[PDB]
Amino acid sequence: MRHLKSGRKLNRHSSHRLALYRNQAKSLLTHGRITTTVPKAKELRGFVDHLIHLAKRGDLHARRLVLRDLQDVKLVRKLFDEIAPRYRDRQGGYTRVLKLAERRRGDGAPLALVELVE
Amino acid sequence: AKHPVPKKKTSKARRDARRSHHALTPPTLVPCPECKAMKPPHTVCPECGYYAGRKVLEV
Amino acid sequence: MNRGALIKLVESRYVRTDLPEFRPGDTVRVSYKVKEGNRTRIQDFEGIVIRIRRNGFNTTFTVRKVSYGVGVERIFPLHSPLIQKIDIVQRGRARRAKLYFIRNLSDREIRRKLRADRKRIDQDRAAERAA
Amino acid sequence: MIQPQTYLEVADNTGARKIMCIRVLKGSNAKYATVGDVIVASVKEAIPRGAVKEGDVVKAVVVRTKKEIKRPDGSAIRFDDNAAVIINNQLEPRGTRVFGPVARELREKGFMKIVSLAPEVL
Amino acid sequence: VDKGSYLPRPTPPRPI
Amino acid sequence: MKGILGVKVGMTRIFRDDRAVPVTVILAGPCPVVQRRTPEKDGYTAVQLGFLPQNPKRVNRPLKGHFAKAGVEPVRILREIRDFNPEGDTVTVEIFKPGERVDVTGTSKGRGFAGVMKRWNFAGGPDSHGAHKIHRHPGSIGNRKTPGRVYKGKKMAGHYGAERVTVMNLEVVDVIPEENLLLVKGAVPGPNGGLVIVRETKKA
RNA sequence: CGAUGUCGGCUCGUCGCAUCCUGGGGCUGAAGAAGGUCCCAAGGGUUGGGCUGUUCGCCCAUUAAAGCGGCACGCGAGCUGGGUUCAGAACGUCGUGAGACAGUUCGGUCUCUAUCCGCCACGGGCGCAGGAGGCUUGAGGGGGGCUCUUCCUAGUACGAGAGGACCGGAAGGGACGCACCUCUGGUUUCCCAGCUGUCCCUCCAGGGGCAUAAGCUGGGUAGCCAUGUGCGGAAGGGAUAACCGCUGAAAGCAUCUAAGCGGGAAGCCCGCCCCAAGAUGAGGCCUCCCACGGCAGCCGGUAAGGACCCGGGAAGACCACCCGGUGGAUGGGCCGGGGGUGUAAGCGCCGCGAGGCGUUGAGCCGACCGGUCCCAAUCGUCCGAGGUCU
RNA sequence: GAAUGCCGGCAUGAGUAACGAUAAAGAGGGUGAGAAUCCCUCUCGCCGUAAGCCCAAGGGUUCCUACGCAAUGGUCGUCAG
RNA sequence: CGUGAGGGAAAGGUGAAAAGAACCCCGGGAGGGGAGUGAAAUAGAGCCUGAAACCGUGGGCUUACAAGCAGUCACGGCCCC
Ligand SMILES: [Mg+2]
Ligand SMILES: [Mg+2]
Ligand SMILES: [Mg+2]
Ligand SMILES: [Mg+2]
Ligand SMILES: [Mg+2]
Ligand SMILES: [Mg+2]
Ligand SMILES: [Mg+2]
Ligand SMILES: [Mg+2]
Ligand SMILES: [Mg+2]
Ligand SMILES: [Mg+2]
Ligand SMILES: [Mg+2]
Ligand SMILES: [Mg+2]
Ligand SMILES: [Mg+2]
Ligand SMILES: [Mg+2]
Ligand SMILES: [Mg+2]
Ligand SMILES: [Mg+2]
Ligand SMILES: [Mg+2]
Ligand SMILES: [Mg+2]
Ligand SMILES: [Mg+2]
Ligand SMILES: [Mg+2]
Ligand SMILES: [Mg+2]
Ligand SMILES: [Mg+2]
Ligand SMILES: [Mg+2]
Ligand SMILES: [Mg+2]
Ligand SMILES: [Mg+2]
Ligand SMILES: [Mg+2]
Ligand SMILES: [Mg+2]
Ligand SMILES: [Mg+2]
Ligand SMILES: [Mg+2]
Ligand SMILES: [Mg+2]
Ligand SMILES: [Mg+2]
Ligand SMILES: [Mg+2]
Ligand SMILES: [Mg+2]
Ligand SMILES: [Mg+2]
Ligand SMILES: [Mg+2]
Ligand SMILES: [Mg+2]
Ligand SMILES: [Mg+2]
Ligand SMILES: [Mg+2]
Ligand SMILES: [Mg+2]
Ligand SMILES: [Mg+2]
Ligand SMILES: [Mg+2]
Ligand SMILES: [Mg+2]
Ligand SMILES: [Mg+2]
Ligand SMILES: [Mg+2]
Ligand SMILES: [Mg+2]
Ligand SMILES: [Mg+2]
Ligand SMILES: [Mg+2]
Ligand SMILES: [Mg+2]
Ligand SMILES: [Mg+2]
Ligand SMILES: [Mg+2]
Ligand SMILES: [Mg+2]
Ligand SMILES: [Mg+2]
Ligand SMILES: [Mg+2]
Ligand SMILES: [Mg+2]
Ligand SMILES: [Mg+2]
Ligand SMILES: [Mg+2]
Ligand SMILES: [Mg+2]
Ligand SMILES: [Mg+2]
Ligand SMILES: [Mg+2]
Ligand SMILES: [Mg+2]
Ligand SMILES: [Mg+2]
Ligand SMILES: [Mg+2]
Ligand SMILES: [Mg+2]
Ligand SMILES: [Mg+2]
Ligand SMILES: [Mg+2]
Ligand SMILES: [Mg+2]
Ligand SMILES: [Mg+2]
Ligand SMILES: [Mg+2]
Ligand SMILES: [Mg+2]
Ligand SMILES: [Mg+2]
Ligand SMILES: [Mg+2]
Ligand SMILES: [Mg+2]
Ligand SMILES: [Mg+2]
Ligand SMILES: [Mg+2]
Ligand SMILES: [Mg+2]
Ligand SMILES: [Mg+2]
Ligand SMILES: [Mg+2]
Ligand SMILES: [Mg+2]
Ligand SMILES: [Mg+2]
Ligand SMILES: [Mg+2]
Ligand SMILES: [Mg+2]
Ligand SMILES: [Mg+2]
Ligand SMILES: [Mg+2]
Ligand SMILES: [Mg+2]
Ligand SMILES: [Mg+2]
Ligand SMILES: [Mg+2]
Ligand SMILES: [Mg+2]
Ligand SMILES: [Mg+2]
Ligand SMILES: [Mg+2]
Ligand SMILES: [Mg+2]
Ligand SMILES: [Mg+2]
Ligand SMILES: [Mg+2]
Ligand SMILES: [Mg+2]
Ligand SMILES: [Mg+2]
Ligand SMILES: [Mg+2]
Ligand SMILES: [Mg+2]
Ligand SMILES: [Mg+2]
Ligand SMILES: [Mg+2]
Ligand SMILES: [Mg+2]
Ligand SMILES: [Mg+2]
Ligand SMILES: [Mg+2]
Ligand SMILES: [Mg+2]
Ligand SMILES: [Mg+2]
Ligand SMILES: [Mg+2]
Ligand SMILES: [Mg+2]
Ligand SMILES: [Mg+2]
Ligand SMILES: [Mg+2]
Ligand SMILES: [Mg+2]
Ligand SMILES: [Mg+2]
Ligand SMILES: [Mg+2]
Ligand SMILES: [Mg+2]
Ligand SMILES: [Mg+2]
Ligand SMILES: [Mg+2]
Ligand SMILES: [Mg+2]
Ligand SMILES: [Mg+2]
Ligand SMILES: [Mg+2]
Ligand SMILES: [Mg+2]
Ligand SMILES: [Mg+2]
Ligand SMILES: [Mg+2]
Ligand SMILES: [Mg+2]
Ligand SMILES: [Mg+2]
Ligand SMILES: [Mg+2]
Ligand SMILES: [Mg+2]
Ligand SMILES: [Mg+2]
Ligand SMILES: [Mg+2]
Ligand SMILES: [Mg+2]
Ligand SMILES: [Mg+2]
Ligand SMILES: [Mg+2]
Ligand SMILES: [Mg+2]
Ligand SMILES: [Mg+2]
Ligand SMILES: [Mg+2]
Ligand SMILES: [Mg+2]
Ligand SMILES: [Mg+2]
Ligand SMILES: [Mg+2]
Ligand SMILES: [Mg+2]
Ligand SMILES: [Mg+2]
Ligand SMILES: [Mg+2]
Ligand SMILES: [Mg+2]
Ligand SMILES: [Mg+2]
Ligand SMILES: [Mg+2]
Ligand SMILES: [Mg+2]
Ligand SMILES: [Mg+2]
Ligand SMILES: [Mg+2]
Ligand SMILES: [Mg+2]
Ligand SMILES: [Mg+2]
Ligand SMILES: [Mg+2]
Ligand SMILES: [Mg+2]
Ligand SMILES: [Mg+2]
Ligand SMILES: [Mg+2]
Ligand SMILES: [Mg+2]
Ligand SMILES: [Mg+2]
Ligand SMILES: [Mg+2]
Ligand SMILES: [Mg+2]
Ligand SMILES: [Mg+2]
Ligand SMILES: [Mg+2]
Ligand SMILES: [Mg+2]
Ligand SMILES: [Mg+2]
Ligand SMILES: [Mg+2]
Ligand SMILES: [Mg+2]
Ligand SMILES: [Mg+2]
Ligand SMILES: [Mg+2]
Ligand SMILES: [Mg+2]
Ligand SMILES: [Mg+2]
Ligand SMILES: [Mg+2]
Ligand SMILES: [Mg+2]
Ligand SMILES: [Mg+2]
Ligand SMILES: [Mg+2]
Ligand SMILES: [Mg+2]
Ligand SMILES: [Mg+2]
Ligand SMILES: [Mg+2]
Ligand SMILES: [Mg+2]
Ligand SMILES: [Mg+2]
Ligand SMILES: [Mg+2]
Ligand SMILES: [Mg+2]
Ligand SMILES: [Mg+2]
Ligand SMILES: [Mg+2]
Ligand SMILES: [Mg+2]
Ligand SMILES: [Mg+2]
Ligand SMILES: [Mg+2]
Ligand SMILES: [Mg+2]
Ligand SMILES: [Mg+2]
Ligand SMILES: [Mg+2]
Ligand SMILES: [Mg+2]
Ligand SMILES: [Mg+2]
Ligand SMILES: [Mg+2]
Ligand SMILES: [Mg+2]
Ligand SMILES: [Mg+2]
Ligand SMILES: [Mg+2]
Ligand SMILES: [Mg+2]
Ligand SMILES: [Mg+2]
Ligand SMILES: [Mg+2]
Ligand SMILES: [Mg+2]
Ligand SMILES: [Mg+2]
Ligand SMILES: [Mg+2]
Ligand SMILES: [Mg+2]
Ligand SMILES: [Mg+2]
Ligand SMILES: [Mg+2]
Ligand SMILES: [Mg+2]
Ligand SMILES: [Mg+2]
Ligand SMILES: [Mg+2]
Ligand SMILES: [Mg+2]
Ligand SMILES: [Mg+2]
Ligand SMILES: [Mg+2]
Ligand SMILES: [Mg+2]
Ligand SMILES: [Mg+2]
Ligand SMILES: [Mg+2]
Ligand SMILES: [Mg+2]
Ligand SMILES: [Zn+2]
Repeated sequence: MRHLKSGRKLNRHSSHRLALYRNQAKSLLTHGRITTTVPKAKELRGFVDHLIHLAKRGDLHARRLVLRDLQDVKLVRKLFDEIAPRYRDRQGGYTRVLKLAERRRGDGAPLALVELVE
Repeated sequence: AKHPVPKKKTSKARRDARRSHHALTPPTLVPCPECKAMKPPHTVCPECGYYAGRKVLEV
Repeated sequence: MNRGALIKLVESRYVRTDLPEFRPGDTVRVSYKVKEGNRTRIQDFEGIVIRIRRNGFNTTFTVRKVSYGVGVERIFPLHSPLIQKIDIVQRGRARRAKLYFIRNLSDREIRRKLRADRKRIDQDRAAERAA
Repeated sequence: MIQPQTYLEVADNTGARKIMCIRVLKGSNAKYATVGDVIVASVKEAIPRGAVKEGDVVKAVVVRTKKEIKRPDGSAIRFDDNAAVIINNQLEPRGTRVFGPVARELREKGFMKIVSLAPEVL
Repeated sequence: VDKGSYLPRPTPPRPI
Repeated sequence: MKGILGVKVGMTRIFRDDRAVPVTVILAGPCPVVQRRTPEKDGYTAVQLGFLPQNPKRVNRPLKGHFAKAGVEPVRILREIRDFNPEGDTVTVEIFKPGERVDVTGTSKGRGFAGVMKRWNFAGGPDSHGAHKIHRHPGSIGNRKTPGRVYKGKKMAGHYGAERVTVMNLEVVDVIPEENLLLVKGAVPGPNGGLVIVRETKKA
């Protein structure tokens, strides 16, 4: 049973799942857009939305929290100075997931892009 | 355990009746409203990069 | 519909607001209506609250005392109609929400771990200045 | 939740210090005894020259337990030990003092004599 | 009730 | 033989005569009668009740016609109560008074594919003393050559839950008509949010 | 004998009835209570422990009772492996010996993959002469079926006394079943905190990895749960068993019987709860579509409707089921509440310092109860009647 | 037509068990007909009395480079002993 | 294969002649389709003949209330000559 449980497991134990999201966060905030598997993309949305929202708060506390996940002082700076400001008036939903048409050859995995919104 | 094993060879009739559920269903496809190329619904069009009436992607 | 609101609605008739706020670590006296022969009477139960489970109307709290050489714990519903009153007899400062560790501490050891919550005592005297 | 094998403190002055439950007297197959229930016990440890001695098979009513007991008024009470008072076949204590508190539940079950002798009832 | 055993204790199959 | 449809909203307890009373709260009213079943027409007696209002955008044509013939706005659920013929065009919690005893039907929580220990309270195997990969296994399922088969009905692993369950003879603790609330003492099948049926009890 | 694994235990039952208990009854050397003995009865129940490999048995403590048998001495492709059938070793004993024993003793390889029948669950197909969306009847099945204590009647009937009822009525349990999570009590793999060692970011402060597949510790929401909570066994109707009769011949009397009629069990049938029209004997009711083209047949476009696809779900292995798809609160985000943790960082102050104090119930914050179109369920596609004959 | 015959071929079980340590991955860029699997970058994890380095046996061209991917590689392959 | 003594296989056939398929087309290639050779190319090199088991495509008849060592006898339906 899984009744009203929230969170995918993605066939990773606790520390790997976590590193998986953090690394995907870095990737998304770095490039503005990445491609992955649909379920990974769907989990990313929230993990990153929170960091974008914390960046919108702007305070030092907020910076030090974001930095637990993102680690890169420069990256966070970009997040704080370039990314957060485009979302000042946007209330949540800073990321979007659109599904790709073609599956990956080697394993038939369905793909999707995840990207920061306008 | 004690190593179970088929008692009789399965007849061609039986084998093939097991396969009565094996036919693939064809991909469900809808036209891309921009470039009319056939594609999966809910996907960004891989011919033209369009989805929700806009250009999403270089193709 | 709003299932939560409906439940709060059922509960609103039983809620109480006359009882004082207290924290785990505080020492407290619960005057509790209690039934015997053939009467009901009020028995006081005084001790450290070692736990407060919250769930709105359903929050409960547990009070521990030593009685004639034996440890006793009582669990009370915070909104129980059987509580006549609660008196704060002392404020303790805990660093933990749940104080089950005091079950294995000596009397000396407890007193050292739960010092007077000097802030909330002063705060208690600041009120109790009436008009 | 006392069961055969459970050791109980004895809270009286019969000379027994510790008893091991060997049966819960509550019908044909009760699994557990709580407050107010009678068990049969073995005396596992006693002080010299008391009314009762090691080896004796006695009866006792459980008077406080480490598993909390719940009450119709929504509360529960829990003691630090499991303790029992040794009785005779008419539910009367065989000792003359009882030490420590006992559960009010004892009264509704007709262990009136024990309930009074007790320093506290919770 | 104990009686004569009629087989030896079996071992798992030797590889064929 | 009165009855009503409702949703289970959740549990709490109330205090009644210095007693904690465990309760499940059900939203029951109001239930528009949308067809009556009669002996002449249908061969037996009952009332088809509707419950919760629906978006007309979601009600197809054969359904709409059914509602229309009753002059009843569209509703999410239709369920009959048997041998019940209320006077009004509408059934509400008022058909129950505190103290009455009721039976509630729900669809129980679904456990999916369940093991024999969860489903049938089987004992399982030992956890040591040599138990080999059989800790939660059923044991024997039969005899030998006679009868050489397994009884129909033999308790085995399989789906468990998400089934119709009726719990019987529950006390009605309160009814709160202004909110269509029925407070029933005890436990009612199913999740919060699930549909239930509240009938007058068949116990005496 | 080109193998039908062999004791006991565990697990899981199921049946018999020569009945251990519970229900009904006749006789009693049956006053009462309690027994004995036989008859009817298989619905349910039939405890935990010490010894021993034991089955059996004895014993302790209870019980309404602690039944006896069958199912390959039920059940090793279900587990065990203490006993027993290998090889080692030793005692007693027998044998010159090698060795031996319907003796003893310590040790001693128990095989991942289920084809078919059967069983538990779930679908897919077709059918049920028009096609559809709902709601149902219940043929027929299955589930359940135990029982004790106290109190009143009444210290009455009975009895010299001890003792102590029938009938009728209350209350409270044990074990078991189904459901549930308000309480109680668990878990809660990252929801919060504390802590050590080490490497790292960025020197301080603050942090991150690793120490488990949580490094360790203290806690812990939803969920799933029992040790927790509710509820069940009936009532009631019907027909019977033994057994007791009414009326009553044959057989002027008598007779429960030959005609007829009554009473009478925990058992039987119904009643309760669940499945159930593949019940091909394919039931019924409500509503919707329609008498379309080309040639009980075919080909094509539609109708009511359905599926596909998508967002999901206390539904779920896939499948199915249920909800929703911008005419939108379905999930994600964001917001508010709840809930956990238990007073963040930063700064100020006190202290040589470890620290302390204030800002501050702060900060952080899964799932719960809700709001909000910020993100995404875009856009669409394909099936689908035209109703055989009397 | 049978010898659990002999040699060979082809079935069945079955799209089933498995794909060989639970140290672990993610993304961007390149190349190519083709890319989860080759190259490069950044991030993440694992070993570190080793899962690093040097010798001796044994092995025998497996070394380096270019051009290749039928087969070998438990998948893929543009890569490779 | 075995340390070794020693054990010890499988594996023949285009056509009279290579005339062994220039060139074009699809394809990364393999493979194929045309063109061409030949009396013949289902003699195209995975080559004479090319059985059987085994796998498939197409068609006729048949089958979703039925009980089976699978046939046999009878009748009837449909399809073919
Ligand atoms: Mg699980
Ligand atoms: Mg959810
Ligand atoms: Mg999940
Ligand atoms: Mg997570
Ligand atoms: Mg996996
Ligand atoms: Mg992985
Ligand atoms: Mg894990
Ligand atoms: Mg890790
Ligand atoms: Mg770790
Ligand atoms: Mg969130
Ligand atoms: Mg998409
Ligand atoms: Mg797709
Ligand atoms: Mg590939
Ligand atoms: Mg086996
Ligand atoms: Mg097996
Ligand atoms: Mg094994
Ligand atoms: Mg096997
Ligand atoms: Mg076989
Ligand atoms: Mg075959
Ligand atoms: Mg075939
Ligand atoms: Mg088959
Ligand atoms: Mg709630
Ligand atoms: Mg007192
Ligand atoms: Mg002694
Ligand atoms: Mg063998
Ligand atoms: Mg009918
Ligand atoms: Mg329902
Ligand atoms: Mg489920
Ligand atoms: Mg199990
Ligand atoms: Mg169960
Ligand atoms: Mg259980
Ligand atoms: Mg067990
Ligand atoms: Mg167990
Ligand atoms: Mg065991
Ligand atoms: Mg073993
Ligand atoms: Mg194991
Ligand atoms: Mg056997
Ligand atoms: Mg048979
Ligand atoms: Mg189901
Ligand atoms: Mg009330
Ligand atoms: Mg629920
Ligand atoms: Mg033999
Ligand atoms: Mg054989
Ligand atoms: Mg054999
Ligand atoms: Mg056999
Ligand atoms: Mg038996
Ligand atoms: Mg008999
Ligand atoms: Mg009797
Ligand atoms: Mg008598
Ligand atoms: Mg007598
Ligand atoms: Mg008798
Ligand atoms: Mg019986
Ligand atoms: Mg039976
Ligand atoms: Mg029996
Ligand atoms: Mg012992
Ligand atoms: Mg034993
Ligand atoms: Mg024994
Ligand atoms: Mg014996
Ligand atoms: Mg008796
Ligand atoms: Mg016994
Ligand atoms: Mg046997
Ligand atoms: Mg025999
Ligand atoms: Mg037996
Ligand atoms: Mg056996
Ligand atoms: Mg075995
Ligand atoms: Mg055995
Ligand atoms: Mg067997
Ligand atoms: Mg076997
Ligand atoms: Mg078997
Ligand atoms: Mg077998
Ligand atoms: Mg087993
Ligand atoms: Mg042995
Ligand atoms: Mg032994
Ligand atoms: Mg022996
Ligand atoms: Mg041998
Ligand atoms: Mg030996
Ligand atoms: Mg031996
Ligand atoms: Mg010896
Ligand atoms: Mg000798
Ligand atoms: Mg001898
Ligand atoms: Mg001799
Ligand atoms: Mg000699
Ligand atoms: Mg011999
Ligand atoms: Mg010996
Ligand atoms: Mg050993
Ligand atoms: Mg031995
Ligand atoms: Mg084994
Ligand atoms: Mg099978
Ligand atoms: Mg078979
Ligand atoms: Mg079906
Ligand atoms: Mg179907
Ligand atoms: Mg029936
Ligand atoms: Mg049938
Ligand atoms: Mg009296
Ligand atoms: Mg009862
Ligand atoms: Mg809760
Ligand atoms: Mg809880
Ligand atoms: Mg709780
Ligand atoms: Mg709790
Ligand atoms: Mg964390
Ligand atoms: Mg560190
Ligand atoms: Mg530092
Ligand atoms: Mg590291
Ligand atoms: Mg490391
Ligand atoms: Mg460890
Ligand atoms: Mg690790
Ligand atoms: Mg950690
Ligand atoms: Mg520690
Ligand atoms: Mg805890
Ligand atoms: Mg913990
Ligand atoms: Mg929880
Ligand atoms: Mg329980
Ligand atoms: Mg009960
Ligand atoms: Mg009856
Ligand atoms: Mg009768
Ligand atoms: Mg007479
Ligand atoms: Mg007469
Ligand atoms: Mg006569
Ligand atoms: Mg007659
Ligand atoms: Mg009669
Ligand atoms: Mg009579
Ligand atoms: Mg009964
Ligand atoms: Mg039904
Ligand atoms: Mg039907
Ligand atoms: Mg039906
Ligand atoms: Mg039939
Ligand atoms: Mg029908
Ligand atoms: Mg879906
Ligand atoms: Mg799903
Ligand atoms: Mg839909
Ligand atoms: Mg749409
Ligand atoms: Mg939503
Ligand atoms: Mg939302
Ligand atoms: Mg929130
Ligand atoms: Mg809050
Ligand atoms: Mg709070
Ligand atoms: Mg502070
Ligand atoms: Mg601070
Ligand atoms: Mg200073
Ligand atoms: Mg909040
Ligand atoms: Mg709105
Ligand atoms: Mg389209
Ligand atoms: Mg022959
Ligand atoms: Mg063979
Ligand atoms: Mg063979
Ligand atoms: Mg052969
Ligand atoms: Mg041959
Ligand atoms: Mg051969
Ligand atoms: Mg062969
Ligand atoms: Mg094969
Ligand atoms: Mg498969
Ligand atoms: Mg298989
Ligand atoms: Mg499988
Ligand atoms: Mg397999
Ligand atoms: Mg392998
Ligand atoms: Mg697998
Ligand atoms: Mg591998
Ligand atoms: Mg692997
Ligand atoms: Mg491991
Ligand atoms: Mg890449
Ligand atoms: Mg790329
Ligand atoms: Mg690749
Ligand atoms: Mg590739
Ligand atoms: Mg790899
Ligand atoms: Mg590389
Ligand atoms: Mg290490
Ligand atoms: Mg080192
Ligand atoms: Mg070599
Ligand atoms: Mg070479
Ligand atoms: Mg070199
Ligand atoms: Mg080379
Ligand atoms: Mg190389
Ligand atoms: Mg190269
Ligand atoms: Mg290759
Ligand atoms: Mg390749
Ligand atoms: Mg290739
Ligand atoms: Mg080559
Ligand atoms: Mg290969
Ligand atoms: Mg390969
Ligand atoms: Mg390999
Ligand atoms: Mg290449
Ligand atoms: Mg290589
Ligand atoms: Mg050799
Ligand atoms: Mg060699
Ligand atoms: Mg040789
Ligand atoms: Mg040869
Ligand atoms: Mg030639
Ligand atoms: Mg030649
Ligand atoms: Mg020629
Ligand atoms: Mg080309
Ligand atoms: Mg070519
Ligand atoms: Mg071609
Ligand atoms: Mg060619
Ligand atoms: Mg020619
Ligand atoms: Mg010629
Ligand atoms: Mg030819
Ligand atoms: Mg030829
Ligand atoms: Mg050939
Ligand atoms: Mg020739
Ligand atoms: Mg040829
Ligand atoms: Mg050929
Ligand atoms: Mg052929
Ligand atoms: Mg064919
Ligand atoms: Mg039939
Ligand atoms: Mg037919
Ligand atoms: Mg025939
Ligand atoms: Mg004929
Ligand atoms: Zn397009």
